[PDB]
Amino acid sequence: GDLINTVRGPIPVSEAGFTLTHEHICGSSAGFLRAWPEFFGSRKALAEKAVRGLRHARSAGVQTIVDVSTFDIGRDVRLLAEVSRAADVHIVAATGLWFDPPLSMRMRSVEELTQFFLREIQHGIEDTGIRAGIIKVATTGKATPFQELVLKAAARASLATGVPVTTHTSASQRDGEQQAAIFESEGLSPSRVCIGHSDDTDDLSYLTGLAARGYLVGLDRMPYSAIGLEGNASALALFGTRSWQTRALLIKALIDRGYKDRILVSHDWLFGFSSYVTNIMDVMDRINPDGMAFVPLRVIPFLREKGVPPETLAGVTVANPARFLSPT
Ligand SMILES: [Co+2]
Ligand SMILES: [Co+2]
Ligand SMILES: [F-]
Repeated sequence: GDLINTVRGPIPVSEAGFTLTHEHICGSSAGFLRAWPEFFGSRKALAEKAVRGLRHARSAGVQTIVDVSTFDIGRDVRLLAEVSRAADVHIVAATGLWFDPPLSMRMRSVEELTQFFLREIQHGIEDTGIRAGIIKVATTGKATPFQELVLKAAARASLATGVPVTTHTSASQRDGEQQAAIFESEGLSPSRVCIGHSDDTDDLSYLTGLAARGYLVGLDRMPYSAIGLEGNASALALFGTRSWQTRALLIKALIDRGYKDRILVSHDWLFGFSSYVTNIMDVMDRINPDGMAFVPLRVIPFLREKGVPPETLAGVTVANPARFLSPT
């Protein structure tokens, strides 16, 4: 009877089922959806699009997503609850800080940040009573001084609550190694940590080094590719030039090296996106019309056809998220 908190309340761990561990309803900024909803057409249009997309994922077998939007990604837990209910897909919300914190966060101490993360896990987000079930943190290269405090505060909040920590990295810069060192300096167990965007690199020395230490490896950008769009500089910079099959081969590469229990798979998809160039959501929807159904529709069959046993795929998509999310 282990439980996880969702935007609709507590659920049994065993009901999470097929879980995408790094997703977003909307990638935005604090206050932005409230102040400028017309950027997304309207709030109603954004919610309707998210409901359609989540229903499509559900039809393809997805039962839960972890929306890793923090305060500074503009997380709107009321929107999450509305779309979760309408689409019948569980959504786990996040606390933490990504790489766009405002001054009122950047000026805070490790102790103050710990209190904020604990508020969102133990009390509730804003005035809603909805509790976060994961802590999201970020570096983009070597940690800034402030990011070091964020990572330490995340470790402290995790140790106090059992909730896991998940990260954004610049994978080509091997950020996960420094992240791990900071977390371990606070006594955090690697089994509570997912080093994300790890499919942005093919450096298996880096990835197996983390997996060997007990970290979860987040292969979470499966549909990201600018192949065919190389003349679009903004798409090229965000999506890269590696195909989805190349990204998916990393799942098999880690399985083949003994690390099936250390893999989490996701898309890093969204239904609105205001923190990048205007039009980016349209580019993305053309790349991947299947949205959050892409992993079950394309990635899982690709792996099965390469010989990965169904039981292993179920372990990656069901058992690993359940172990990760269960407070421990
Ligand atoms: Co990220
Ligand atoms: Co993300
Ligand atoms: F992301």
